[PDB]
Amino acid sequence: RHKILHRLLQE
Amino acid sequence: RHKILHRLLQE
Amino acid sequence: HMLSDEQMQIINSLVEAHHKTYDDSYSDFVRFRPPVRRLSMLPHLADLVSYSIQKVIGFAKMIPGFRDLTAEDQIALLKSSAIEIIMLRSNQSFSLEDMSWSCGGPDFKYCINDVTKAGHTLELLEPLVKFQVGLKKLKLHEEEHVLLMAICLLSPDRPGVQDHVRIEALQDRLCDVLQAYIRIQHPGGRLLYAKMIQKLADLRSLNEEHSKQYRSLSFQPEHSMQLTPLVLEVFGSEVS
Amino acid sequence: HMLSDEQMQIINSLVEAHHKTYDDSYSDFVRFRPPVRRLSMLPHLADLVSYSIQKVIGFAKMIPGFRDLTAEDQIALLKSSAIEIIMLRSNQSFSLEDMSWSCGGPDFKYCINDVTKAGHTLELLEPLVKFQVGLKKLKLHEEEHVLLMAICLLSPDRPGVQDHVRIEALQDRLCDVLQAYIRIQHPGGRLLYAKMIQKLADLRSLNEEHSKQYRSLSFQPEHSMQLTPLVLEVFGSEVS
Ligand SMILES: C=C1/C(=C\C=C2/CCC[C@]3(C)C(=C=CCCCC(C)(C)O)CC[C@@H]23)C[C@@H](O)C[C@@H]1O
Ligand SMILES: C=C1/C(=C\C=C2/CCC[C@]3(C)C(=C=CCCCC(C)(C)O)CC[C@@H]23)C[C@@H](O)C[C@@H]1O
Repeated sequence: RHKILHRLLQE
Repeated sequence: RHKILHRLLQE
Repeated sequence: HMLSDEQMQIINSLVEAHHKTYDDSYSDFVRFRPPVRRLSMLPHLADLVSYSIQKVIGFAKMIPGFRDLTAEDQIALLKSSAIEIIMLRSNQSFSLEDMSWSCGGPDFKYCINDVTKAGHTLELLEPLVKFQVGLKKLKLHEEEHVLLMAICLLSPDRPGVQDHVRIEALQDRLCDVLQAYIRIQHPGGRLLYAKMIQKLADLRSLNEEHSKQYRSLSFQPEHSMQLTPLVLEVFGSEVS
Repeated sequence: HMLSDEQMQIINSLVEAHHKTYDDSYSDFVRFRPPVRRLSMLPHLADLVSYSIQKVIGFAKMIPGFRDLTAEDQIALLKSSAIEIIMLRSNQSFSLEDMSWSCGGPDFKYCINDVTKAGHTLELLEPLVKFQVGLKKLKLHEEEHVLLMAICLLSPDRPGVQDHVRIEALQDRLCDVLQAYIRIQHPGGRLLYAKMIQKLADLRSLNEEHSKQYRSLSFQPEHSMQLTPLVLEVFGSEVS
C-alpha cells in the first residue's frame, strides 16, 4: 500500500 | 490477481 | 518593493532542491532500457518517467513545509501532480529549434513520434507540445521555474487531500514570493504572473488526458508489464 | 526396445517448443537494462529473469496436456517451478571452461560475483554453480534436456495444485519416455536416469534457498522497485 512511496518519502 | 500470467497463458 | 529575508530563503532552498534533483548531464539515461524506433518506445519512456518520479519526490521533500505534512497528504499531492511536475521540469530539455526534448545525444532526443510509440496519441501530444513551446517562450528565470513547480505541487484542489487549509497557506506563501520576484527582479514581467497561473490550468487538462490514455495502457497486461513498479504505484488508482 | 509413435511425437513437440522459446543468438539481451559491475547488477538480472519467465511460459503452453489443465493449476505449476526451469535452461549457456554463463559478449558473461551484486549470497550461488557443473558433465542430449524441463514443470508435489492425479499421470508419461530414450538412444546412459532425477531434488533445494533470499530482497522497497511486474507476480506470495 504505497510501499515504494512511503520508503522514498522517509529519511 | 495473476493478471500478467492469465494474459500470457491464453491465446 | 523588495523581497524579505524569509522569502529569499524560500527561493534559495527551492533552487538548491532543483539543482540536487536535476542533472544536466543526463548520464543516468544510459541505465534505462534502450529506446527502440508494437509500442517499442514504452520500455525506455517508462524508465524515463519512473526515474523522473524519483526526482520529483526528492524535490518535494526539500520544499519548505511539505515534509511537515502528514504522510497521506504528501502521497495525495505526489500522485495527482507527478505527471504535471514532470511536464513542467521537462521544459528544461525542450528546444524550440527542434520541437523536441534533447537530453544529450540522438538516442535521447524524443520527438512526438517517439511518444506515439509508447501508447499515446496526438490528442495528448499536440497540447503537450503546444504547452512546452509557450512555456519556453515565457523565458522563465530559474527562480520562477522552480517556484512554479512548487506551487503546482502544493495545490489544494487535488483528490485525496485532507488538510486543505494547511496546504493552501503554503501555496499562497509561494505565490506571494513569485509575484514579488517577478515584480522586482523581472523587467517587463508585468503580465507574466497571469501567464504562469494559466499554465497551471493547462497542466490540469494535460493531466486529465494522460490519465485517460494511461488507463487504457494499464488495462492491457502485455503493456502494463513493461511499466515499472513505481510508475504503477504512483499512477495507480489505489487510495489511502 | 524402441520408442512408440506417440512417444516420439512427445519428444518432437518438446524439442520444437524449446527451439521456439530459446534463441541462441541472445540478441534480445541488448533490450535489458545494461549490466553494471549497491546491487548494481539487480536491474539487468531482473530483466534477464523476467524475460526468461516469459520463455518458460511459452515452453509450458506447448507441452502436451499442460494447456488442458485448469488455469489455476497452470499458474501454481509455473509459480513454484519458474526459477527451477530457468536454472535448468541456463545450463545451455553455462561453460565449464569459464565457470560462468556466456551469452554472446563480455557484457553478457555472468559470473558468481555478478549475481552477488544482485542481492544474493554464496549459500545460494555455491550450490547453483555446483548444480550447473554436474548437470553439464551429464552431457544430456537435447531430447533429454527438454524432457527434464517438462518433467520438472509437471511435478505434482508443488504448492497450490488441485488435480494431483491428472498432472501426475502426465509426469509419469514423460518419465517413461525419458527412461526409454536413454535406454535405446543413449549409449552408456545406464546410470543417467537416476542422476537426472537427483538433479530434480537439487532443484528443490536451490528453489527453497532462492525464495528465502528473494523474500529479503522483496521486503526492501528500494530493491523491489528495481524488479519487473512479471517477476513480482510470479515470485510473489499471492495464492489463487
Ligand atoms: C521527464 C523528463 C524529460 C522528458 C519528458 C518528456 C518527453 C518524452 C515524453 C514525456 C515523458 C511525457 C509523456 C508521456 C509518455 C510517458 C507516460 C506513460 C507512457 C508512462 O504513461 C510527458 C513529459 C515528456 C527529460 C528531461 O527534461 C527530464 C524530465 O524529467
Ligand atoms: C536465465 C537464463 C540465463 C542465465 C541464468 C543465470 C545466470 C545469472 C544468474 C541466474 C539468473 C539466477 C539467479 C538468481 C539471480 C536473479 C534472481 C532475482 C534477483 C530476480 O531474485 C539463476 C539462473 C542464473 C542465460 C541463458 O541461459 C537463458 C536462461 O534463461
